[PDB]
Amino acid sequence: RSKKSPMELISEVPPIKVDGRIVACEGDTNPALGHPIEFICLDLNEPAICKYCGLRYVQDHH
Amino acid sequence: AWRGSISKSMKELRILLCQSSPASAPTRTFVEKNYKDLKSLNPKLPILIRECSGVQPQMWARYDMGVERCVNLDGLTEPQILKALENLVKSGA
Amino acid sequence: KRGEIGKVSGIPEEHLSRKVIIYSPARTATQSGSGKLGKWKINFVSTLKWENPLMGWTSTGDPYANVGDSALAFDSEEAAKSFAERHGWDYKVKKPNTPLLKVKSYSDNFKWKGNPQPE
Amino acid sequence: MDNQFIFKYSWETLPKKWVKKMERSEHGNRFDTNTDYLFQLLCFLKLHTYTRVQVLIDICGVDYPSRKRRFEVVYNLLSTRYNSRIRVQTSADEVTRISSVVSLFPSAGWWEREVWDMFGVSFINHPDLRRILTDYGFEGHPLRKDFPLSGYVQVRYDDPEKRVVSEPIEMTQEFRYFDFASPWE
Amino acid sequence: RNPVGGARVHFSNPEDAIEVFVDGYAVKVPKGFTVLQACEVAGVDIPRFCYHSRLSIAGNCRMCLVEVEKSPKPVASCAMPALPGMKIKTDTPIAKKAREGVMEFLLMNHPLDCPICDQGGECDLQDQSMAFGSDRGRFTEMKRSVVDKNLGPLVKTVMTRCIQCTRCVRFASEVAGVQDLGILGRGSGEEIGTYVEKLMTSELSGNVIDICPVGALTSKPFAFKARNWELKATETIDVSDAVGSNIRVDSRGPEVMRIIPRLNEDINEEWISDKTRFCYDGLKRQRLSDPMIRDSDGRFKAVSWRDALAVVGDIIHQVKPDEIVGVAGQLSDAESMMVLKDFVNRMGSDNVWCEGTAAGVDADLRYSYLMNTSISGLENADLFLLIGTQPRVEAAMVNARICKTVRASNAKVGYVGPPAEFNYDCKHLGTGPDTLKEIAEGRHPFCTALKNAKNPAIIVGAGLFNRTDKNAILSSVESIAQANNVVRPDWNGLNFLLQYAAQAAALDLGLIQQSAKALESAKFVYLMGADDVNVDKIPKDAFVVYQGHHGDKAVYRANVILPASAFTEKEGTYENTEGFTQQTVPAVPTVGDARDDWKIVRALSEVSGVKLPYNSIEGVRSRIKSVAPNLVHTDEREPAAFGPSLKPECKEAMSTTPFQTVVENFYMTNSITRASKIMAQCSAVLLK
Amino acid sequence: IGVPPNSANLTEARRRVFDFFRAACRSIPTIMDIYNLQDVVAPSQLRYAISAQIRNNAHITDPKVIDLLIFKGMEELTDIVDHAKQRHHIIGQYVVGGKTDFLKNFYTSNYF
Ligand SMILES: CCCCCCCCCCCC(=O)SCCNC(=O)CCNC(=O)[C@H](O)C(C)(C)COP(=O)(O)O
Ligand code: SF4
Ligand code: SF4
Ligand code: FES
Ligand SMILES: [Zn+2]
Repeated sequence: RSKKSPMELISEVPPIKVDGRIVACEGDTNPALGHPIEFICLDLNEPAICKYCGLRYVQDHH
Repeated sequence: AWRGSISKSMKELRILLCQSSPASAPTRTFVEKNYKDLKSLNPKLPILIRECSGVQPQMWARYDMGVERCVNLDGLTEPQILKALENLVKSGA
Repeated sequence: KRGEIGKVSGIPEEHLSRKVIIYSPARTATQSGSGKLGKWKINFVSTLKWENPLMGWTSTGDPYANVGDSALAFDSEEAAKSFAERHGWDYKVKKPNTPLLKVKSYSDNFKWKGNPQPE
Repeated sequence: MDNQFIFKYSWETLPKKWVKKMERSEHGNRFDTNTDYLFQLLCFLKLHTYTRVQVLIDICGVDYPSRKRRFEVVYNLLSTRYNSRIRVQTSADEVTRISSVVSLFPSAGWWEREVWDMFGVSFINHPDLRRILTDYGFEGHPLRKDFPLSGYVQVRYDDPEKRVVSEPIEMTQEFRYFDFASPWE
Repeated sequence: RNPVGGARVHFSNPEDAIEVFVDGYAVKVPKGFTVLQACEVAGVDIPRFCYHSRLSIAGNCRMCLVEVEKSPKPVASCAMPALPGMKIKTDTPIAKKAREGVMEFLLMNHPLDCPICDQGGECDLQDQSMAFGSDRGRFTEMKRSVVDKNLGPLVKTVMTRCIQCTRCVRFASEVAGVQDLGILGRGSGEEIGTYVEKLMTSELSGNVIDICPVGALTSKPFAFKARNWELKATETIDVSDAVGSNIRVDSRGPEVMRIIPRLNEDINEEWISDKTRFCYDGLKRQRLSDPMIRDSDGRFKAVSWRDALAVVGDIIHQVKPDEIVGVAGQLSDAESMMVLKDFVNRMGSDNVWCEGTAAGVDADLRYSYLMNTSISGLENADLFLLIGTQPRVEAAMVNARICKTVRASNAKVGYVGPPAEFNYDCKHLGTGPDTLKEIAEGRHPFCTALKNAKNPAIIVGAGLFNRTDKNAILSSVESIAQANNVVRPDWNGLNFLLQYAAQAAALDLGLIQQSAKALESAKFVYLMGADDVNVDKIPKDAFVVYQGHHGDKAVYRANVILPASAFTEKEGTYENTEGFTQQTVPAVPTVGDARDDWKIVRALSEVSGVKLPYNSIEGVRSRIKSVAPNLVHTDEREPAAFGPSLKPECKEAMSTTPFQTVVENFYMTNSITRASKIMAQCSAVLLK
Repeated sequence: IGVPPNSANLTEARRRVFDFFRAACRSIPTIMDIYNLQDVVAPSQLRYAISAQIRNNAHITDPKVIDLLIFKGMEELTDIVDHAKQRHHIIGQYVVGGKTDFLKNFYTSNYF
């Protein structure tokens, strides 16, 4: 699947459901092998994008 | 009546001078007591008075095709400056 | 210009007739610090650059492309003028623009407007 | 033996008209002298019993374009007997000929040739003062602050001419100078 | 020792000058300076985050805390006034421990996104953290975060990096004049924003990118493009308007990356407009790069320089001398205008003029087209009378200084012109010439304030020069100026504000139109970068040559296209509205086969069998020295010599048509902005 | 042998210039044999070349600058005497050698 650019590949990952109003993204299961810690505020309607990973986080209930 | 045909022979009259000096003082007097009369008799001639700090008093004159004549007004009185202007007007064209 | 040092230096004659600008770089607008001030530089006006048509890199044919920005710096205007005079470079000096310290006090934020005027 | 002793001894024994600047620190005890007294000072410091400096470590130049006397010539010295180091400095511009010390230290020849090659400082009474490091026919002294990093000429093989030729320099990618200086220094 | 940054302290009198000890050093400062300013005089540079010399004092960040002997607690040096005999201490353990405490607090909720921050190598927070901060962080808990908000197409906003210095709020409230930004909320949850979804519509809105010490406010077009250490800084000036703001062009190779302001206390004062800041985009779009001549079918073929010059020199010899017209552009420098004037004069014609104010204006005395009161001198005025001018769109920095004078000295502004929007309170006296007659005769309530003002300032606009009743209006304004004293030896108030960068140099050099019906009876028109003229006036038989750097409507009618270099690619002299001559410094190489304007005109003269004595740029400046000798004495503050008394009496009648607006689109004025991509999304969402 | 002490007046500088010129002229026969310049150049064209260099460097009035120029010329002469430099180099340096200049430069490039 080399035809898919990294933009299209990161645009297909479903947003991660988070219960709270804020989530911390590190980029990997092991913190030392990822990107610097990024705290994301989930106080909007659109999914919130990590500025390192491109991963999207959305608030679960409210 | 040479003051009424300046526009017929000339096409531009530049009077360079300095505003803070004792050499351009007779040039400043000439500009003050003669600009309004010359500009009134010649409403279309562009009599340009440009001044700077380190500038020698001069009086330029463009003619029919780019021709220019200059007179150094550094040792002249006001009547002498007027007579020089007469020489540029009459003899020039 | 007594460019004798330029003749006994080794600079080629073509580069000894360059026109340079002696100036003091000013403080950047994105920072409030004033550490990179007071030094004078010689600007060679080296702009003849193009693009490598293999990788898009910036190519040049001017030896004085980065000298005045990288190595050649002076502590005063007189030093740069003397350097240019001895190297036979035609130079023009740009005097730096300096800030003026005006009177500012915190109490001016809170000043009486005046009696209500029904004008 | 030590920076505290060498400084005080040289303060007293040395003629005063030679040295004009004496820094005493842990970075190094320096002596700054005029160029017309350098040979005298180095001959005194090579023969005196309590200052037996018999090794010339190196001779280097430093370029200060903002000074009137542009070049600074530094003589790093070593005394094996007393286990101490002395540094002697002079200053010279581009058209002054300073005295050579090859008579005292035979090893000074190549360092003086390198200083002349790199900075353009000439030495009086040097047996042979020719360039030692730069290419044959090199024009300019590279270690000066006004000399461009990449130089003025470039070398390539010219097939029609059947020899290696020198041409004006033309970089495919210019040197990118990055200004990391901070305004809060 | 010298003040930090070469700051000049102006002592009004030697008597009012207190003495302080910054670090045991005797320092003399006037009464009114603060501890921070006194330290700045003594060479000591205090850390600061929320203090800006052009903004009101607000001791928020607590970073400039110093030690004072008669103080139990550290004092904020930005707000504490200096007292006689006060002993300041900056390098004591108290001041240090305060600084590493404040830095530790500031770097506690700050996001770990330096690598992706556009303020990476130019951030005040990390530069001061390295210098005045500590080494290890004791904070491990969860940080706070905020959502990002859209402030328009110019300012990119990442508010998680906000340090809450409120400098943007103070700038918007005081300097910009458009109150739309403020601190919302209470406590650690306080945020900077507009509350409602609105965009920054101020022409000086881009200056919040520079005043922000962190990467919270950054440029959106210049997002992630490059880092500051990759950029070569060239100190150049503006040609977008006639103010001539001092800018600093940063480039990475043969293209320009960004434009940021440059300090000039007399012209721009650390600020530039949004049209200045984001005009660099058009310098790389639709650029003419090759000489081109139309074909029989009507298409432009790329041709060499020799053949194009041959064609134009062959056609120039077939038209009558009075049939030749040369029109300069608004971006033209003085040398090219002098060369064009000489060329046209030698061919036998006298029709040379500029794009804008070139309807027959008399440039005979040099006070009638200049800001006879310096821009920095407008800060002493007590009453501004804006006759038919809108400085907000014409000269944005003059408007900024007028707003400064109004908000600080409580000055009064009276406006006579078409309806418009002002960022300061203004009284709409009228909308046409009749208002000037009403003011002149008297009994108008504004006339009382005008005659009871110590330093009135009348600012006439350049748009008042294309009217048919120009002489009558200029006589009414001069009558108002004489009756109500504004022009005295100790204060000159009569001002004329130009809109184009080339107008001042053109008027100094004598480039004034002679015949009104000159572009209708022409046969060879040399448009020297003049695309702001309506080409539909040009007859269909005329041979039009367009010599410029960008393609516009004039290109679609030109017969020969001669590519030119932009203002960032040449050495040229430009004159301000106030008569101040400055020079541009080349920053990037010219694109394609384009040449400097004066070179192209001189080569055309040579091919057309007309010899010009000069052959180099230094030869041109010697010729200029015999015409306008003040255009070669650059960086000199030469005041005007004579006054309005010399003008002959002109008894015309003022017309009845109301004044017009000269600038309709502020983001679409010159050809560079007209070809820019940023100025389109700015004129599409920011203009109402 | 050793580098001579720096001169004190212009007369000594002129004497050193003449001595260097004479040495260079005596070095001409050696170059014609070390490099195959026999059927290339007359034995006087090179002499004229050194004379032309001395003459276009003849506006110097500083004895130190003159001494440095002489020293550099002597270094160049010594290098040429040895086989250090390539053959075409001296033939590329030591050989004696219409509308408007401005218009040709304009046709060439914008950067004069
Ligand atoms: C193959 C050979 C290799 C080496 C060839 C040589 C290469 C270097 C050429 C020399 C480079 C120099 O500039 S070294 C020589 C430069 N030094 C001077 O020119 C002194 C100033 N000139 C004068 O004083 C007078 O004009 C004077 C000309 C003396 C006579 O005129 P008078 O007496 O009436 O006064
Ligand atoms: S604002 Fe400064 S400290 Fe904060 S992330 Fe950006 S560069 Fe780093
Ligand atoms: S956005 Fe920038 S200027 Fe405004 S308060 Fe925050 S840090 Fe200060
Ligand atoms: S700069 Fe003074 S408290 Fe912020
Ligand atoms: Zn992430």
